[PDB]
Amino acid sequence: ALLSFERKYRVPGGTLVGGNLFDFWVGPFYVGFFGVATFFFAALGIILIAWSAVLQGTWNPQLISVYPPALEYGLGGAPLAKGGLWQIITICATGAFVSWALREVEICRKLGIGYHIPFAFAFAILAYLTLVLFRPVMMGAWGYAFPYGIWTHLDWVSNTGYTYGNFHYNPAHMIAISFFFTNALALALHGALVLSAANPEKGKEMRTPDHEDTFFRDLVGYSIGTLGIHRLGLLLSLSAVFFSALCMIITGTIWFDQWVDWWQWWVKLPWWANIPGGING
Amino acid sequence: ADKSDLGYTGLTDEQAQELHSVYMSGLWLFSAVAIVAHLAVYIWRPWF
Amino acid sequence: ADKSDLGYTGLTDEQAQELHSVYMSGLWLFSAVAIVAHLAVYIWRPWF
Amino acid sequence: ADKSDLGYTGLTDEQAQELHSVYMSGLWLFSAVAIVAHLAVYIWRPWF
Amino acid sequence: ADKSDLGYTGLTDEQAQELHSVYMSGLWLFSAVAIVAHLAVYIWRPWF
Amino acid sequence: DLASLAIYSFWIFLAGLIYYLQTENMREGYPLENEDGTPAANQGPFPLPKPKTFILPHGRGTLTVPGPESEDRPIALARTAVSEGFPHAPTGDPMKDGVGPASWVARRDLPELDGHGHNKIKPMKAAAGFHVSAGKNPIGLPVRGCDLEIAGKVVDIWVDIPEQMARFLEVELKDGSTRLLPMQMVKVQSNRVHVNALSSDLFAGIPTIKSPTEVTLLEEDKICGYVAGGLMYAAPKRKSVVAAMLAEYA
Amino acid sequence: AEYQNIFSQVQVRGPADLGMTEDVNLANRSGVGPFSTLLGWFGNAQLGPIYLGSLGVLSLFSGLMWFFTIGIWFWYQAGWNPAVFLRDLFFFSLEPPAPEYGLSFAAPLKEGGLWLIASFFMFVAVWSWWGRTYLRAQALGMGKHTAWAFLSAIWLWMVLGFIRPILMGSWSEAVPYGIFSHLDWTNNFSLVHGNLFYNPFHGLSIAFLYGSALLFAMHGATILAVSRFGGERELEQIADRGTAAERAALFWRWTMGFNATMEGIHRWAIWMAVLVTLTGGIGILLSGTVVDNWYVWGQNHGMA
Amino acid sequence: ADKTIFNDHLNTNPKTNLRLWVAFQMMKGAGWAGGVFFGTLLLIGFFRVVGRMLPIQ
Amino acid sequence: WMIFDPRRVFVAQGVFLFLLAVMIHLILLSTPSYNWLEISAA
Amino acid sequence: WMIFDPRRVFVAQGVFLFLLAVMIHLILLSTPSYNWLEISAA
Amino acid sequence: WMIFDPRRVFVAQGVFLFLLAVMIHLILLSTPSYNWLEISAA
Amino acid sequence: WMIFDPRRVFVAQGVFLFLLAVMIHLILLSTPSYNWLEISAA
Amino acid sequence: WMIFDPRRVFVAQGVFLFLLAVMIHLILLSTPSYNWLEISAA
Amino acid sequence: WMIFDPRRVFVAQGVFLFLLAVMIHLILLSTPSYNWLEISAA
Amino acid sequence: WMIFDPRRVFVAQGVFLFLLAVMIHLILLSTPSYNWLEISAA
Ligand code: BCL
Ligand code: BCL
Ligand code: BCL
Ligand SMILES: CC[C@H]1c2cc3[nH]c4c(c3C)C(=O)[C@H](C(=O)OC)c4c3nc(cc4[nH]c(cc(n2)[C@@H]1C)c(C(C)=O)c4C)[C@@H](C)[C@@H]3CCC(=O)OC/C=C(\C)CCC[C@H](C)CCC[C@H](C)CCCC(C)C
Ligand SMILES: CC[C@H]1c2cc3[nH]c4c(c3C)C(=O)[C@H](C(=O)OC)c4c3nc(cc4[nH]c(cc(n2)[C@@H]1C)c(C(C)=O)c4C)[C@@H](C)[C@@H]3CCC(=O)OC/C=C(\C)CCC[C@H](C)CCC[C@H](C)CCCC(C)C
Ligand SMILES: COC(C)(C)C/C=C/C(C)=C/C=C/C(C)=C/C=C/C(C)=C\C=C\C=C(C)\C=C\C=C(/C)CC/C=C(\C)CCC=C(C)C
Ligand SMILES: [Fe+2]
Repeated sequence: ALLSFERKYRVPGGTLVGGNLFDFWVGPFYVGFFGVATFFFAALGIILIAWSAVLQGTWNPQLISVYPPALEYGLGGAPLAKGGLWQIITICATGAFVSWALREVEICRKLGIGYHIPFAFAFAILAYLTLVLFRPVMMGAWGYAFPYGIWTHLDWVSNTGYTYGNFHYNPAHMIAISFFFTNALALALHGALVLSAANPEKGKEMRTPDHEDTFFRDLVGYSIGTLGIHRLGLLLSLSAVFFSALCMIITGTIWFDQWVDWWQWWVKLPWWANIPGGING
Repeated sequence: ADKSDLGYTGLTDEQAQELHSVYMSGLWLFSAVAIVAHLAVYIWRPWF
Repeated sequence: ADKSDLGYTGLTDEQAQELHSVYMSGLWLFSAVAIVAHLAVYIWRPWF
Repeated sequence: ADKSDLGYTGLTDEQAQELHSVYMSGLWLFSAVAIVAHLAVYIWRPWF
Repeated sequence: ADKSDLGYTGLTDEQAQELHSVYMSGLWLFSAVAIVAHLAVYIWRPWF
Repeated sequence: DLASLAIYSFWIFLAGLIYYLQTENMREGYPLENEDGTPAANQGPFPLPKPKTFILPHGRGTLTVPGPESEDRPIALARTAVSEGFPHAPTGDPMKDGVGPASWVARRDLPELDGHGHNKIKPMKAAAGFHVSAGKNPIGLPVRGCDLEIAGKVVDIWVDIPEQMARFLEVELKDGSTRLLPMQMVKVQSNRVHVNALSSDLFAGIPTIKSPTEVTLLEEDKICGYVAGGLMYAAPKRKSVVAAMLAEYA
Repeated sequence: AEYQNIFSQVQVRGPADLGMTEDVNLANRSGVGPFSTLLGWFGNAQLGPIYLGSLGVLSLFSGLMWFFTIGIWFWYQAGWNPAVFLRDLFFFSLEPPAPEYGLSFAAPLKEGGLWLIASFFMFVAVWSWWGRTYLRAQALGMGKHTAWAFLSAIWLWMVLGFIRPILMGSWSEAVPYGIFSHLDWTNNFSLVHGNLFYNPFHGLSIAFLYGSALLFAMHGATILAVSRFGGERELEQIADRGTAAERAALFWRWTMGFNATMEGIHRWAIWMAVLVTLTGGIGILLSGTVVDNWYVWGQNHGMA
Repeated sequence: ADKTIFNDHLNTNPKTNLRLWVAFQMMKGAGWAGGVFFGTLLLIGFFRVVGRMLPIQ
Repeated sequence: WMIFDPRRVFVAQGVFLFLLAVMIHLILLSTPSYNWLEISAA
Repeated sequence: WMIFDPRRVFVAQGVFLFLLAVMIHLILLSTPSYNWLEISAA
Repeated sequence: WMIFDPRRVFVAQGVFLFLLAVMIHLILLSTPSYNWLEISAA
Repeated sequence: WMIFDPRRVFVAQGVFLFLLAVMIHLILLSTPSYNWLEISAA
Repeated sequence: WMIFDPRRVFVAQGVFLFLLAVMIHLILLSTPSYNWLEISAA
Repeated sequence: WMIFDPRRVFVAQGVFLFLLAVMIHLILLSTPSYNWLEISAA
Repeated sequence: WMIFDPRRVFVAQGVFLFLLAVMIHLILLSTPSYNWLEISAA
């Protein structure tokens, strides 16, 4: 199936060196060179919810668990359901993260829409990596990792997330939250910055980008335009992750101690050194 | 070139060729089986 | 050779010596030949 | 340039030399290779 | 450039020059790289 | 209320919100049409809605949307696979019939209007707002195409007000017959420009803007689409282009 | 001094122009704000104007005495020196009337005093800035959706220290005031209620903040990506469908399996909006008058 | 000088590979470097290159 | 338009009746009395 | 009329009954009564 | 007719069965009670 | 060339044997009851 | 004019006797006092 | 001539009757001193 | 204009009779009084 204007856009290529051997449009979906790759990755991956459903216990993805290896086995493998079989799921996950963000280029080079999209999933490629590769290779073994589940890695983040006291004292974490609540801060007015002009209240003539400049300059004193808030969505939604992968690339591997004990490096200053002031005083 | 006004199709006489080939007979015997493969199953296994 | 209108394509006999000659391979090797696998099934083992 | 009839492309004579030598040979070079290899698969090890 | 026949491509006799050295001896010496290894891994030490 | 109540006014009132939302994103584009102009396979589980009335910003008519969807504009792809799926290829050269990577559309002859009573995009010789009167000022320098050779000379800027922005970079030919080219692809460093899209002997194939000051919304389709035409094919196959089109960083 | 014309953006500044005129006002908006022309070749560069009427400065004032009330309870312990203030600009604290006081405002300045003023004024700052986004879309001829994602946003503000701490009846049931005091409070509502993981109303609100970046990681990408063509102008791409609904409307259907209308890409983006603090306001109006310990909720309505 | 078919040559001594190739194309490969293939190389590659004589005891 | 035909029955309708069948089974296969599969011995 | 095959019947429709068949060969193996080849040791 | 013969008839069967056989092995390896190497570990 | 020799099987089969090599290195080198090089301490 | 008519005074007159009606029925059923459709044993 | 009239009368008429009653209902609905529907027998 | 019924009764009110059906079924099963046709056990 294809759209009405999807007539002129149909042209073979996009893929690199080898030919148009893999680029057949199966339905509404694109099966380029990384299309059948993800077909190979998505077919094996549904079984990885069902494998440790006979080794760890339950058959329902409520408590299904293929645990990460232990902490100290070294630079190597593991048991199985408790690491070994866990060690196989990732290169599919990530091998499928990759075969997706780069099958887009077989459409990007196919037409001529920009290459800033093999990229906004690469802050998701550099956000799931920081929990599977970036951490547990150095402190001992692959045992420093989370479980894949949907209720297993839940009681892994809270009642097992106060190893560093409270994680709010974690400054970049809290800056990578000074970056996150600001994502829907600028989707809430921009997802409503194109809605109510052809549908004003009912009947009225449509607005142009000069009413935008009498509504938002009549809002919050800053009107960078309409191309300043798509440079104000891709500024809300990619970086709360490098300020979290930096809230953790120096947390646990260097600071497996209380980050509530980090906020006593601030009160130590020669000026007010030997001085208890307020609350502290 | 595509087509004209509402609806086409349509259309008279083009409403009964493909909305009636696997959309009418592919549902009536599906309903017959909802009667046939159900009435023989209207007795087992409610009664022990 | 390009087309324009309903309902090509289509069409014929790119539909007659093609579409008739491949679809029944997916509607027989799995319709009545799938009841040939029912052989070692219908008796093994619904009845214990 | 593209042609017309049934069916292209192609490519007579290639209904029994292309779509039967690397198409119907698959119904043999593995379909029967299964039947022989299963004589060393079907019994390992469903019976303990 | 391409022909029309079969394999063509092919490409006789490069179907038997580029699929003889790296294909035939490819799945032959790999049957001597992967299989001869089996004989020292079957039992040391799967038998535990 | 209770411990088991409120999660049900939700598994229902919102279990059809991917349903109600999808159709509202499936207005334009749909219905689905085949590879010729034909009532196609279908639409989907979220079929297209029958549109409501659309009032336009500068009285451009009763343009309901989804609107015009048929085959008005010329298309030229020689159907390789008559079966729906396998792609199609242009007739002669793909940058003349306008098929593949270079896209456009035929619209009405009324350009984008703002609210002052005037058009949207004008050159610097159509708005004496900001000028040159201090030091030495760069509005007039030579360029280079993707063939790695000089292409022309750009000496002007198409100004913007509401966005205070820019949209085109006008090229003074040897003659004067107008040409155009987009804005974001560009990659200028020092004293000469480099574009990596089109070769320097395929710039005249870019339509002369009917007016050197006006861009009608009809014209603003190929004019920012021909460069996309050269982002797919370019360029088979050997030598310099391999050290030009591939690699790179930005 | 001249404004230059550098290499590859590009830019041109703006003389003396504002916006539109209908139901707004004339002699209220102040002088033409001075322009920040400092490498303003990327986005825009234009300060002013601003609707400085009594529908906006009621929040400048009511926010300021929300800003000064916890302020005169952030210098109270320092030692009356400017050394300890910025030293503990966060270590300082202030809590509302105690977990035993509640419905009476008879509390003096000390134990729990300067909580009763900050919010009281803020009450007509937030609520007088719900309607600086709801009626300035009426001064022209637009809609009201801009503060209907805001009525949903002040739905989470409708439970924290408002509707629950009065029915139940106490001010400790509202949020302490500071910069860390409430961070030692976001984990309070966690553990006292037996952890809110099996509370999929607080957790789906989460689940509606994990769809703000599944919805703006790519919008900020593709609208910047189909902009060489003409997809930056979001005010001429819907009813007169340009080629930006062609490089961005064939791009995603092939990929993930569906695309969207130039108008409908603002219909999901405000549906992962009026559902974040809205499913938060419910999932925090369902926490305190339903089942406190949510571990004793999510095993009787969860596994049992 | 030209084959007409495309925009390069077969062989010929002068003119061809004369002052192209190593002149213009991969000029970014080094300018971008000195900071990426030199800056990420001060406490990682040296982290594992001294181990050779010392940990041997 | 509105409702076409010759694509739904091939890849969608076969998994619509099946989708209408699946959310029905795992309750009647698991009711306090019914089941009719596992129990055949006693 | 309409509809397409030469593309679909080679790499598309094969994963429809494959979406119907192998998705339920697993299940007849989970049950501790049916199984048909699982319970062998005992 | 149509489809492919010199393109997609020797590759719609290579990684296609690898997408249906070698990843089907992982089901008969999701066992550790059967298994052709995990029988001893029971 | 029917199959593609210097494409599908010169750097795409060298990782096709690399396909079935190291994923099993995390099953057979794994297993909770084998090892036979790791436990040189217990 | 005013607001939508062939749009808003019909298809939204449902949630008047739906969303309103449902979350008021839900409470008056689950109350220890009502039930009404639970009294039979006497 | 500064704000609106038509909008307030059909939609903003609600924030006077409904969202002023439906919230004040559940207050006097939960009060024992009134009950009406919780009268029954107490 | 501004509304439909070729989509408001062909597949909207036509799912207004199945979606509004099984909703109260498993909830009137949740209310311990109905059942009304379980004779297998008693
Ligand atoms: C003790 C409780 C602590 C705390 C416990 C933790 C723990 C533990 C962690 C964090 C982490 C983070 N916390 Mg914290 N955190 C707290 C509460 C919060 C609050 C809040 C307002 O309550 C916020 C806003 C945050 C925000 C943050 C960020 C700084 C950081 C998130 C990184 C991340 O997710 O990127 C990663 C991005 C991704 C994983 C997306 C990748 C996308 C991939 C490529 C695609 C997947 C496809 C998928 C498999 C398919 C599914 C789709 C299907 C097809 C349908 N935390 C409190 C203070 N928080 C994480 C962190 O800092 O490390 C980085 C972390 O581990
Ligand atoms: C034990 C740890 C628990 C947990 C503990 C809690 C607790 C406790 C709570 C949350 C709550 C939430 N959690 Mg949690 N949470 C967990 C995991 C997470 C993770 C994650 C790790 O992925 C994240 C990112 C979050 C973050 C979130 C949010 C989704 C949600 C509250 C939204 C919010 O902050 O709105 C806040 C926004 C507002 C209140 C509106 C603000 C707007 C105001 C009204 C405007 C003011 C006007 C003013 C005048 C403006 C002045 C501006 C000037 C001009 C400068 N949680 C784990 C499972 N979480 C909160 C909740 O409500 O649950 C649903 C909550 O209480
Ligand atoms: C970062 C700190 C914690 C953590 C913090 C939280 C918090 C807080 C939440 C989640 C939630 C979820 N987490 Mg988590 N999560 C972690 C690790 C991950 C990782 C990873 C591998 O790095 C990923 C990809 C995810 C993403 C996920 C989803 C599975 C789930 C819902 C996401 C959502 O609604 O937002 C947008 C994302 C989507 C819309 C994608 C859909 C994701 C779905 C649910 C996963 C698909 C699996 C599917 C069932 C398998 C199908 C395969 C076959 C078809 C059978 N988390 C770590 C351990 N995560 C949310 C939840 O509760 O789930 C309901 C939630 O509130
Ligand atoms: C800062 C980066 C942010 C981001 C951006 C982003 N995500 C993106 C994209 C972008 C630009 C896409 O283009 C792509 C998309 O399709 O749009 C939604 C996507 C996407 N984000 C997704 C999910 C997702 N993104 C998340 C986060 C983020 N995405 C970040 C917030 C999260 C959360 C909440 O952490 C989730 C759950 C997918 C819907 C989609 C990725 C599509 C894709 O690449 O598919 C490939 C996968 C397969 C082929 C399946 C094979 C995998 C195996 C078979 C099993 C995998 C095992 C694994 C453990 C899965 C378990 C999932 C959960 C249980 C954890
Ligand atoms: C759907 C949920 C998302 C959301 C939605 C949302 N937020 C919104 C809105 C919406 C619809 C708005 O309409 C409103 C807005 O206008 O956005 C810019 C807003 C807003 N959300 C904001 C923040 C915010 N967003 C948040 C998050 C979210 N909001 C979610 C992502 C949060 C969280 C996580 O809690 C916060 C705190 C603000 C940017 C804005 C609220 C505007 C407002 O109410 O402010 C009123 C103005 C004042 C109080 C002015 C007083 C200034 C100071 C208080 C005084 C001190 C300075 C002063 C200058 C002293 C100097 C003296 C001078 C006189 C010299
Ligand atoms: C140099 O310093 C100067 C002199 C300038 C002064 C500085 C002051 C400072 C330090 C200001 C700091 C302000 C900051 C950073 C405040 C931070 C606040 C934070 C992080 C969160 C606050 C959230 C808001 C909350 C918890 C408010 C909750 C209140 C409600 C939800 C409703 C309250 C309603 C009440 C109390 C009822 C009143 C209404 C009626 C009708 C009685
Ligand atoms: Fe937008």
